[PDB]
Amino acid sequence: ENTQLSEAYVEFAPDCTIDHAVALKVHTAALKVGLRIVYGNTTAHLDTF
Amino acid sequence: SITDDFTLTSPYLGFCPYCRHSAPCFSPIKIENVWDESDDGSIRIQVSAQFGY
Repeated sequence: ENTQLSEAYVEFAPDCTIDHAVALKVHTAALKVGLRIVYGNTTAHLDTF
Repeated sequence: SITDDFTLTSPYLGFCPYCRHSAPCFSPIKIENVWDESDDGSIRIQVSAQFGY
């Protein structure tokens, strides 16, 4: 008349802070460009969208 | 809070699937887990005994 109760669940493995995957949903992208416009004798570096 | 006081801790006896006589037996060094995620070839082994104390 002896009953044994078996349990089992799932946890995150200890080494998962390094070996893990991230599932992302990525929407429309945006282009941001770096230019080196040179007018006359003056050079400028600018970042524009 | 995680404790490093092993005076509160005791080793136990596990059930090993393969003892020295190729038979299952109760062992004081039963292997519970083995972890191999290192890129240089090292493994982490858990055992029913307590080393360094």
